[PDB]
Amino acid sequence: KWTYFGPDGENSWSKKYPSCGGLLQSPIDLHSDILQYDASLTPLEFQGYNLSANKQFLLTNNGHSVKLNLPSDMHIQGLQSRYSATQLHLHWGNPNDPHGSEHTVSGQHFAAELHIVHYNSDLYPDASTASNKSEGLAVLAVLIEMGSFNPSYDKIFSHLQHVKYKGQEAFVPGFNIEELLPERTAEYYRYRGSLTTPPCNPTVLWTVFRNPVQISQEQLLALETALYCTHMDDPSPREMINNFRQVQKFDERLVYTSFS
Amino acid sequence: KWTYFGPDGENSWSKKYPSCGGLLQSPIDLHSDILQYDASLTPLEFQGYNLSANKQFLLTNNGHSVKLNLPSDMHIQGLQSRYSATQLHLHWGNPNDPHGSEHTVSGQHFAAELHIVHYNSDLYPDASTASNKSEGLAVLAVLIEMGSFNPSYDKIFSHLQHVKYKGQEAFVPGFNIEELLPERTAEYYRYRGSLTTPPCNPTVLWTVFRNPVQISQEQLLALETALYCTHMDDPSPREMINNFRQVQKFDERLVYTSFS
Ligand SMILES: COC(=O)CCCNC(=O)c1cc(S(N)(=O)=O)c(Cl)cc1SC1CCCCC1
Ligand SMILES: COC(=O)CCCNC(=O)c1cc(S(N)(=O)=O)c(Cl)cc1SC1CCCCC1
Ligand SMILES: [Zn+2]
Ligand SMILES: [Zn+2]
Repeated sequence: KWTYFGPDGENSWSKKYPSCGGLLQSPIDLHSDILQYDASLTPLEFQGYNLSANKQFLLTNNGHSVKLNLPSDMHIQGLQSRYSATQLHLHWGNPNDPHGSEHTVSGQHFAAELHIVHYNSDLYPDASTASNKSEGLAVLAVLIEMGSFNPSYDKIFSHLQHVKYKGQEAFVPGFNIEELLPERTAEYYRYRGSLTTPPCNPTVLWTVFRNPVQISQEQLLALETALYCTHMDDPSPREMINNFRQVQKFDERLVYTSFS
Repeated sequence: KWTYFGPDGENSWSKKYPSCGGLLQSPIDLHSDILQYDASLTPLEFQGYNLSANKQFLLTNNGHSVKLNLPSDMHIQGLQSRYSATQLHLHWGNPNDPHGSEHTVSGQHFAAELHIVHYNSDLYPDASTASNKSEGLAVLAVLIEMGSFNPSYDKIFSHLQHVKYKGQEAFVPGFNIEELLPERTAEYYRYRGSLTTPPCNPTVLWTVFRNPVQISQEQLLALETALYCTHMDDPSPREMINNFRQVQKFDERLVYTSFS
């Protein structure tokens, strides 16, 4: 149906998913010429992010990414509407070219990128209904670079063995999702954009934190090598690598920054 | 019909031009992880590039770029077949964002890009026939940065006001096309890719010179303000700006370098 490689790749998404060729597409290059300081961009509060260690949360390989389901009582405070969590997932490159972030900064890819997807729960009953509606979604984006081992990211990565193939599922004990966020979360880029995957609805309020997090070389290699896009019994297995969209044109538009 | 902006822009080309969603697409980002030095990449020789100043060559606005028709006596010596010139054209950005090269280097756009299109004249009777055939085309790409006034590029730019609208044609006296090339032409990037416009046939042997040339801010502003994608009488005129494709996924390709 859709892929990041070959005939069903990103240049063909618009055939079945017309919004992928429409307005307000993400991701984009965040570069000095288009940044504008906005003193109105106050710090977000992360509420209910400390997930009950007594709850288990579904981890899925959906053939596009690895996705952790999140509970709706987890939310962002600070925007006009409350935005409630639905899921998080990641984007990455491959061991030969370990630069698979979606957003770039001054033309540079980061190793990987985490998305924590939220929906406008003040206006909409669920993320599906919100996804194609005004003010529907808000995503927190964390840029990931290689560095020190990260025990918080290992709370997800330690389970990748159990979701190797498309359709496979595992359970993750609740942990503090705020541990996945970088230093100085008050420092971020903000713009109106889209889902970076089909159906590419232009309904996302993007918050890209200024500061990256670090995971070890072994953690990054595990993420790049652990998963397949294909079902376990597929006779032509496809490694899940390079699951990021190319940057989109962004002309006559600003990205607002919470930092000078 | 196709454009670089809005509904008929590059994310939609594959709807009408299936190769635009196929493999081996251009342009690409030239970055260290995908470069490989290849000592077999010997210097190209540019034969019959010194066009007589007493002859004249047809400049055309084709609604996508400004193109100069070249004589088939003009050719590249050094490849495994003779490649004869057919045309040169450019890609550029806009007055407020003069960063419209197609290829990028470590994620940075240059101001503009020159393409000198050649076809395999050993095998094919013309460029159109060569264009959908194995080994059919060879393009020389020159990266253009904002710098000093360039008298050689001005031999083209001085005629822009005669080809303002789609379908307009003007004659340019011959000059030495080698003057459009940079210093140290022996140093280049080489890879297999495609037309960067529809129909995006994956039939181009790319040579991108390592070193950029300079043209002035005033030359870029002329190029960025002179031309229209539309006919002179079109009631919905469209400025010919930002006529570059976004960089493409590598699809496991390497880029070979003639320089270590
Ligand atoms: C058939 O496959 C799909 O439509 C979506 C699959 C993968 N996409 C997501 O998981 C996804 C990604 C983003 S991103 N990369 O922009 O942060 C976002 Cl914002 C949302 C979703 S899932 C969303 C899709 C529409 C219905 C609600 C759930
Ligand atoms: C839908 O087709 C067109 O009208 C093409 C118009 C613009 N494209 C080109 O002129 C063109 C561009 C490149 S690039 N930007 O990759 O260097 C190349 Cl390699 C070839 C062509 S035109 C093609 C036409 C067939 C004979 C000559 C080559
Ligand atoms: Zn995402
Ligand atoms: Zn071109």
